[PDB]
Amino acid sequence: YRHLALLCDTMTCRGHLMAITRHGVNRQDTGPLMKCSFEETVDVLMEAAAHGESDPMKGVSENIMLGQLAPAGTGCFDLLLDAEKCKYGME
Amino acid sequence: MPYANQPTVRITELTDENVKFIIENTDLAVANSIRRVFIAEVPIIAIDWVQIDANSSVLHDEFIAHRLGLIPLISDDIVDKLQYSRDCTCEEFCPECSVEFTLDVRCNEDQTRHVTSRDLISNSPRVIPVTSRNRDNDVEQDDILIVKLRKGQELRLRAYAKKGFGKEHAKWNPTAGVAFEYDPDNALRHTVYPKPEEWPKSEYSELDEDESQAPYDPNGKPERFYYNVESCGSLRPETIVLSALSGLKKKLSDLQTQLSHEIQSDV
Amino acid sequence: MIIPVRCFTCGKIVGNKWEAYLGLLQAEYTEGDALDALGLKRYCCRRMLLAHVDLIEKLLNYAPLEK
Amino acid sequence: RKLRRQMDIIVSEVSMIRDIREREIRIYTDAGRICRPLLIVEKQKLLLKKRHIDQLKEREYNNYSWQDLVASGVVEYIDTLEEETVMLAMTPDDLQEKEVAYCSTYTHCEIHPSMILGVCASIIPFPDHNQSPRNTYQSAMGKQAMGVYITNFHVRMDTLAHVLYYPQKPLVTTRSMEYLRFRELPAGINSIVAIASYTGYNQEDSVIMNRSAVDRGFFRSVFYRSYKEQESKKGFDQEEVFEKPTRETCQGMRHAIYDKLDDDGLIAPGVRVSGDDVIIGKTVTLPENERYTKRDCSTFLRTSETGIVDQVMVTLNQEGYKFCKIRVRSVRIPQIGDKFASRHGQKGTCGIQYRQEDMPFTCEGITPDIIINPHAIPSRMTIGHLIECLQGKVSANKGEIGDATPFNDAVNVQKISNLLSDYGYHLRGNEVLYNGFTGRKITSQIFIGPTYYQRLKHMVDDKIHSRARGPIQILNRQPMEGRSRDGGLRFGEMERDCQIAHGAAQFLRERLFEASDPYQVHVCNLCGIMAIANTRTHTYECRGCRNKTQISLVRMPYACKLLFQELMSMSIAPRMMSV
Amino acid sequence: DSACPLRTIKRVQFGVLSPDELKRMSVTEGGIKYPETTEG
Amino acid sequence: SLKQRLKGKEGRVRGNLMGKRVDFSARTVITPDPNLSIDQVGVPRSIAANMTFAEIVTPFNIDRLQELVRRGNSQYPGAKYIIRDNGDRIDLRFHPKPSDLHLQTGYKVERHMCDGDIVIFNRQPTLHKMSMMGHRVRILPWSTFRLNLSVTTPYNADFDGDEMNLHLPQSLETRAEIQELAMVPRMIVTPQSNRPVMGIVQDTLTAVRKFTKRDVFLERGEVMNLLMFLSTWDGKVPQPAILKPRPLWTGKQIFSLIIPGHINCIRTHSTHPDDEDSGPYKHISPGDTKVVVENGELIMGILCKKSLGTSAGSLVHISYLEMGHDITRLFYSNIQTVINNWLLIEGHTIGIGDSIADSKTYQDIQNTIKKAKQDVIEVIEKAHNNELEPTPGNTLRQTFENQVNRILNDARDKTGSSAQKSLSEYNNFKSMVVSGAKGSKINISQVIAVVGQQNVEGKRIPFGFKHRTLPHFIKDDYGPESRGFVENSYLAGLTPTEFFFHAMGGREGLIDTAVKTAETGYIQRRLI
Amino acid sequence: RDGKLAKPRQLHNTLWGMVCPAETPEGHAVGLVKNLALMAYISVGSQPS
Amino acid sequence: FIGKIPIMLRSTYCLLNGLTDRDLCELNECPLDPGGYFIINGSEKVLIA
Amino acid sequence: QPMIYICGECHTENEIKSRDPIRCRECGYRIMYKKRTKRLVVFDAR
Amino acid sequence: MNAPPAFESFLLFEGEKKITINKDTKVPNACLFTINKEDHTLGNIIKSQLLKDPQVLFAGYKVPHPLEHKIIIRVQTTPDYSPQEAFTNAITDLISELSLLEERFRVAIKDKQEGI
Ligand SMILES: [Mg+2]
Ligand SMILES: [Mg+2]
Ligand SMILES: [Zn+2]
Ligand SMILES: [Zn+2]
Ligand SMILES: [Zn+2]
Ligand SMILES: [Zn+2]
Repeated sequence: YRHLALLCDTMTCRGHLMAITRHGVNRQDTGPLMKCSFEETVDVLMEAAAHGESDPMKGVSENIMLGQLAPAGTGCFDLLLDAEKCKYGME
Repeated sequence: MPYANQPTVRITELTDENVKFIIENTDLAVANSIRRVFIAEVPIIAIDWVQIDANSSVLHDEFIAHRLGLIPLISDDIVDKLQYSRDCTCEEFCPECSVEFTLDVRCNEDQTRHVTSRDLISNSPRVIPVTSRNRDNDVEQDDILIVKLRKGQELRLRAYAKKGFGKEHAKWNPTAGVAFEYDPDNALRHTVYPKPEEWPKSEYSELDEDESQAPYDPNGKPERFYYNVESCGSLRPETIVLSALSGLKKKLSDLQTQLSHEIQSDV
Repeated sequence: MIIPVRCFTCGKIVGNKWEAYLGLLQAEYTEGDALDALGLKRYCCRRMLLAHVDLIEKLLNYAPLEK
Repeated sequence: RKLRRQMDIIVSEVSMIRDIREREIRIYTDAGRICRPLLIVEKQKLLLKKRHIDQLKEREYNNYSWQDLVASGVVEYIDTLEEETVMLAMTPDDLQEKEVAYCSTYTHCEIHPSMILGVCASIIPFPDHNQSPRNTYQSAMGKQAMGVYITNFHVRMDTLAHVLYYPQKPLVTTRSMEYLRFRELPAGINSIVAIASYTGYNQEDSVIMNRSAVDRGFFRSVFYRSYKEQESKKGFDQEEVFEKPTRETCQGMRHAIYDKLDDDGLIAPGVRVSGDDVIIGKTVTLPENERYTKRDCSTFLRTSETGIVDQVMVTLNQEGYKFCKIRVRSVRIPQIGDKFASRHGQKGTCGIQYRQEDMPFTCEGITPDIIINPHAIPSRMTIGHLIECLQGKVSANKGEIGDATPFNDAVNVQKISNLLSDYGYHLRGNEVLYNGFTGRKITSQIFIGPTYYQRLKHMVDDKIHSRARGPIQILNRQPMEGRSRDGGLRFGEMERDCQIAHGAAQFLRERLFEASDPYQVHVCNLCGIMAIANTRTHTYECRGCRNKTQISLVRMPYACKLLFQELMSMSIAPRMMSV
Repeated sequence: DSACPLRTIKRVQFGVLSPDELKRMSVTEGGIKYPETTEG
Repeated sequence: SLKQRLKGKEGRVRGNLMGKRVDFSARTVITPDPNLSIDQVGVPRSIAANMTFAEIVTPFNIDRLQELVRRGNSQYPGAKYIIRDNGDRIDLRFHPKPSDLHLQTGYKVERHMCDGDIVIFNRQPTLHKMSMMGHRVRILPWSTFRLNLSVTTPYNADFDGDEMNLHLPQSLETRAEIQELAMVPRMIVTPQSNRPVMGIVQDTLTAVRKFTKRDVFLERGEVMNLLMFLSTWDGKVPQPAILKPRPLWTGKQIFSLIIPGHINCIRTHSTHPDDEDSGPYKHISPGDTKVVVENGELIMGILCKKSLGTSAGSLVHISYLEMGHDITRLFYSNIQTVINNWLLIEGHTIGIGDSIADSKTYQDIQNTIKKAKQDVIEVIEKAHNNELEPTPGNTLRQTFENQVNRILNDARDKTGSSAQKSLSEYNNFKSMVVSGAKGSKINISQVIAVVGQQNVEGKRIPFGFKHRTLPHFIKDDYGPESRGFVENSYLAGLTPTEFFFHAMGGREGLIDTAVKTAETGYIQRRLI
Repeated sequence: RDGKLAKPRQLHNTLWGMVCPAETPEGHAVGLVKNLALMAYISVGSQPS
Repeated sequence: FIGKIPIMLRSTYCLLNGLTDRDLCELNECPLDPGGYFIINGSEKVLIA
Repeated sequence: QPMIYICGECHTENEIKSRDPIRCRECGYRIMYKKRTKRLVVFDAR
Repeated sequence: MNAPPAFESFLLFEGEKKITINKDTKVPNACLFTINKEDHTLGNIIKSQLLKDPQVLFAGYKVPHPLEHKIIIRVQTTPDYSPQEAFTNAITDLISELSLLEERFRVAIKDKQEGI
């Protein structure tokens, strides 16, 4: 039930009954790089240029395109290093 | 070593092309292993080096080389005095690890020139003639139409024959068909016939016409293993069986000497 | 393309029994009796001759490039 | 009709369709009507009589042919529009006799129903016992088998060829084979198959093939490729010539062994070419202005093609230049991977090759050459495979090529079974087998018999790709085909989606950045325009802001770099803003 | 290399490329004016 | 025209940016290998001598990696490149004296792939998450990939020429990611359907069905030979079921030594009488139908697809849930090995002896098919007499077709039931269908029974030949033989009209396969 | 587009003895590429005078 | 002269139309090759109906 | 001994040089085949 | 082409050892024997003669992969008899069996050839 639930909830989330296709993502707030992939990269790119938009690069396809660790999966978190624990670890 | 078998063997046919022998009071493992050394590890001499320096036949070079290496070679008593071409202290051949062959045939007549075994001329008289050239003092017997070639076509090759097991190639496979059968009346029920009546009755069966199987023998086990080897001419049947037994003895003795080195090398 | 030197299944040298087989066929012998007469007594050693295209004959009708 | 059955209107396709209720007569005389020969039935009685069959039987001595049969008015050509006005019988033996009357006015009669099948579907024996999709799959695979494709293959120089060493006629043959000339140019071998589950290496459409068999010639084949090379002279002084490019005294040797080439520039027949071998040597001349004037343009053989040279031809084409064709012969033994398929729509790959000592064996030393799995039969209902094995057993024993004409009421399974029991075997065709590994009898009795298998031209040595770090493209710097066979595998949108589903950001990063197109670009923190001028004197500088201190490093695909540059070239400024 | 070890792009701002910025950023000083590739 | 360089497929954004071509990839045909664990693939030596893996020289690996550098590209286990501290790559083939090459801490040594490396294995079209699982390699010589049989169900792979792609991760982070996220033991239970995605497959399945029968008795040599094959074994032979007259181990005992840990389960074999659970003998089954795994030991039952393959609550499923991925992936390579070596003693076949039934049943089939045709003629006579009344809500053609189709389908079903009751326990069709390996009851019917009505587009064969179906039938022939019905079996041949009609029926299946192949990834792309 | 989407891939009762019912590419061109039956002959053409 | 019409092999206007088996072999041609393919630039072409 | 070619229809060794009118003597046929090499090649009879 | 030469199935490679001997810690008196470059010809006879003893509690063999050339034999014996002794006694029993059989077969061949 999880999967039917999530798909139906994604379709019926903005109040509309959105055609969950390219027609759907054209009517969202996704950035220029996302819609760059779908149909006509150059037209959406030029429209976003003349207007001066920005792609927050929080999506997955954008980070995958620009060759960076996608914000989801193993990349959702960031790792640090610990010094006090590295004391307990001579060799 | 108080746990050995004392087998008994009796023969029923000793034609110059097959032997038929019943090995009694033996385990099934040993019978199947004797069969496997018939088919796999009896040493025979066969061609394993061809150099075709003139070929106009409609068959290409690899074809003639293959079809020629599958010629059987009389390897009766000159396989125990030959050494595997790897353990020879020589370079790629010598009269101790090889038998040089030559072939030279061209068709200058109109009618097709069937190139046969007879055309292969060897370097050693008794050591190897090509079989089907057994003798003339005692049928076409062209051990193969190795190539048929018309006017203008020639064939010149130079073949060397080494010694080999049958696990290396089917060339060095002495036996044509090794027949095997135990419990021909199905007493042990190692096969469970549905409708046991439709099944034909074995040549070695000892059963009346009305009965189909034998009654269940709960305590018994395989014994009286039946055989029928055949030969591709390359080695007489009796010699095939004797060399199989000698080869199994050699295998087991080499295993024992290496095991002794290993046990004594370890603590 | 030419009668195989050995039965694929039972290793029996079958390449020598083809011209004799054609001879027996042009001798009024039937195929079963011709195969039994040549000693072939199994499926495999019999299918080598019973089903064999001898194409080297229709392939020898072409002239050779070397004279 | 009385005229078309002798001669005034061409006895060939001049159809006459009288549509009774509609009240029309439609006479067609034009090209493109598929006609069909059908006998004639006048008053529930054929027009064909024994006199015609006897005259046709003595064909070579007479001058009586099919045309004399059509002139006699016993066979006429019915096209399709005329077919909807005729009442046919399939067999005269019935459907022309008396019972509760189905039809008392027949008009024609089929010669033999097995003529509805085409060429590649007349090969399959007992095609009425198989499922129809399997019959189509056989019509497909039967066009991909190996055999003597034509007799004059030694004087053909074709781009790709395949000649099976020892092909065989089928043992269970359809009677419409002597017209496709299959007994003359066959495409398979009559292997001894056994539908057993021996050891597991034949599951999910796989076969266990006897290694001793394949080592005695079973299903060997040659692969005759044929390369081509023209000697062009396109521009003046831009002459290309066949000649062994020796060394300096010519430039561009490309570091390969030219020992093979004869003085002409072509390798000799019988020289074992390999991967790093040159087969043809050309030396095009420089423009003579601005080493000698001879560059090097020599044909290189790819490692996916190895073998021995068979023919070398030299001649003038229709464009007039000199022009050669070499032929490289390669002998293929069947090994793990190659596709074999029966005539009944069952394809498999050899998964392991056991030796004769290791295969099963009957009481008489017969070992199977192939062991196909039983699980192939039920979901596919190829019950023409089983019957083919049975008929092949009866045939190999008897001595006559069995008859498997599709619609024949005199070939019943029961009759084949009785014929087989007349020769000392189990009537259904099963036999008691043994296990070559141990010797013990296999409990169930394995179905064994001679079936007709084929070697398809999908050999695995033509399918292996492997790219570690190879030729890169000039524009995109994405992977690209090279000398060795592999140029890469696409990591498409579906695989990207699957790796998204897994949650592996790092592996997806590797596949789409670091295994295809890695790059570093210097970018200005102030203006995202990457037009930094990095230098190995360590001077990072951004013309456009007069700023040499605020440059940062950014890793991104050279594809993304090329995209942002092709955008900048349209006055669209992509700004990689690292802040 | 040593230029602020790699930072990851967090935003990509789009805009039209002004003439002044393009002139300053260009590496051809005068601008390309000879349609031929190479003379000597 | 730059705008065209940046355009649709084979463009930049979609072609060269989203889906690229990748290094460290291979592709060759798949061939079975029952002797490999479910987490292993068999790579040939060429693909392994081509692909490499950058390994850093820590003072642990230094001697081994210098030996590898010494070996060179020529021998198989070697190295292709050595990458120094600054990042400058050295080619191990073009060094004049390769012995002088000394490696320090921090250098990389790109070494040929060797047994133990992790690779991601993919079968196009990659539909679900379980189509890029990761395995360990095992370099065994012949030029085809080799993967276990229980792993064919996930990939939807059959070894009839399929090629499968191998990607070799090239860093420790990615190797660890694939090891702890995407390995095939960790992907048995799919989140899509709460089910195990990979269960025991056809040959081992028929073998375990024949092996868990209560009449299978092994003896000393056989039990030792089988115990030799299961990798998780204490080493203690269990005391046999039958002790005297002769030590005889039963099959369920040896199978109890491959059930992992203490698993408690209850299932139901396919041939379970529905009223067996209601009367007496509810827990002492007279046909071994009821499977009861109580404390790791198979107390009673006969195993099938409903008990150890791709189903909810299965022995494999609760094996996973209760005992973890590693023990479960050992639970697949023990069943396969043990039962697939016992199959050498038992053996499995299929022959014409199974596509035949006894004469009484063939006469019963023919009698039913005669009655069915007479009743169709009766309906046709009621229709031509205008005494047929339209069923509520349908025309007269519709009620006529409904009645004739109901008669024909009841005929096929009763014919098939008689066919299936004509079988013997030794029949192999029945073994493969009551096991679960392959084939349905409808196939046992179609081999010895009527083939059945051939529907095209959901209707009987149309009057496409101007009021007839073929020129051999007379006009207005609604009878069975005239619009599809194939009364003959597959063993008894098909009359020429029935063969053309069966072809007309199967062409629709081929077209359906073509359209489904065309639509495979449509919904998935659209809503990803 | 000349053939107005009349289902061309299906086997038609009209193909009896004119086209093989069991020979067609199993890929995308299913039912489109048909092979000729064994006794099927195409009309060559004759003037109707 | 107005051109060169390609010739279908083993048609009535080929150099192979009325030649026997031995003659075909002397011209190095397979006596079983059917005909019905043009030779255009060395590659055989068949015209699908 | 220069490159020895064979005529496809008169079957004569022609022996022409690098620069050559690739036609054959006494029979003007342009199709010519090269002669097998004289370096030995060794076939394992298997 | 990744196709092994056929001579690998019976020839030792570089210094690989013909027979190696480990000890498995699962049960008291067991001992694994890796026989290299052999097959079932030498496996099942050793197994079926290691099994006619009254002191060998476990004799069995395995060819771990049919594309590799290796067998493993596992011998667990009573606390008196060692596995090494059981293996060596089995090999001597088999050699004595085959020697007897060879002599019997020579006698039988000669009898059939002449005495009949
Ligand atoms: Mg598939
Ligand atoms: Mg499959
Ligand atoms: Zn020597
Ligand atoms: Zn044979
Ligand atoms: Zn800036
Ligand atoms: Zn000439």
